[PDB]
Amino acid sequence: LEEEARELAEEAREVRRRAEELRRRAEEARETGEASEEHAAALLAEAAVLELKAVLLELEARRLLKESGGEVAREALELAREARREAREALEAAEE
Amino acid sequence: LEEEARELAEEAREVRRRAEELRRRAEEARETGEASEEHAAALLAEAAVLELKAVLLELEARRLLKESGGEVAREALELAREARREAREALEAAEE
Repeated sequence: LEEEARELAEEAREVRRRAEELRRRAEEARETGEASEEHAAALLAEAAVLELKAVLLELEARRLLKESGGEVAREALELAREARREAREALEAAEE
Repeated sequence: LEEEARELAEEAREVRRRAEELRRRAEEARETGEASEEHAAALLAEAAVLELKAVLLELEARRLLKESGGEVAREALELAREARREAREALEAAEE
């Protein structure tokens, strides 16, 4: 089970960093004012999907914490939550 | 100055993720014995360097917080500490 939590955590690290990248692209986009509707909607789309992946990873970590209850499942839950939060920020930054 | 903290933050996100990639490689290698002495010493060297980079970004964040106790500078210091900590885990894993 600790190996399942390790794959959950590492997958969360991936979606966090990718949300971090998308958020930066969206923040630079609002400050630049580049109203490339294709680019604005593409970032919005990939940020929305990244969030749904983060929510799925989140609830899967909750399930892996119902069972067991170890620190490795606990850390995998925080990393999923952070990824969810970074994705919601990339979301709201893409709306503008 | 708030743009400087954004750059110090984004740089800390890169160092964090790279420490996450290095650490996973070292744990996977410590678990098995596949790591050659070249590779084991290579992961350690880039992790040690990555650690020093994370200490420099941390201290630069402590300076930025000293100059202005802004929330943007605060989160950048948190991200640098996180990168520092992830780098140190990559160090200890590469020792084995």
